[PDB]
Amino acid sequence: TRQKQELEEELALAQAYLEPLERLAALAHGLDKSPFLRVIPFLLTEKELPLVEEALRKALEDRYLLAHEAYAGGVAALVVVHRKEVDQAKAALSRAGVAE
Amino acid sequence: GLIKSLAEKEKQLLERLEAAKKEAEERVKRAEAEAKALLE
Amino acid sequence: SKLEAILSQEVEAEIQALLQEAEAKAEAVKREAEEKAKALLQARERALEAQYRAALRRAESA
Repeated sequence: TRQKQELEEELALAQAYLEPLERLAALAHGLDKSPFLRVIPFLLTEKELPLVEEALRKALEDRYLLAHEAYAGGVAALVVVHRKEVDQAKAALSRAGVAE
Repeated sequence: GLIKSLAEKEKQLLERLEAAKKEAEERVKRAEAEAKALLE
Repeated sequence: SKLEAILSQEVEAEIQALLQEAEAKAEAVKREAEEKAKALLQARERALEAQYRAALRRAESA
């Protein structure tokens, strides 16, 4: 009974998550692999995009890469930062209301 | 995104760093030989 | 990106430190050897010379 319950959950989450992880991955070309670059995936709707972009922009300047490929109704997004930039990078998304 | 670009460069640099470590530890091993010779 | 410029300059500053650090510690090692041998070669002659003057004395006394 437990196993069945777990199974249903496995299916449920995995299918759901399957699309965003894929979108982010396609963009990401490996970067959480790296410590030299750190990547912060986050999903945002395009409702969010100019605002998230302003918060990030304000902290990061051009010392970050903001890239997105869509997931549907929004874009799976990456903010990429250099090592040492990580702390500012999470905080900036958070201010906007998005987050890693 | 640019990402890939930036995700290749990070290897090259690192392996220039590698190259540094070896020749570095080697110089000490050069002087290690000399100390030995010079005392013997 | 601007990201890899900072990364370059960073990795490289480590490169410069491995090699240079290694040399100075090699010099320090070097300086160790150099002294050890000099002080030794002086000292092992010293003892023998004393055992010489005192030796000829023991002959003379015989």
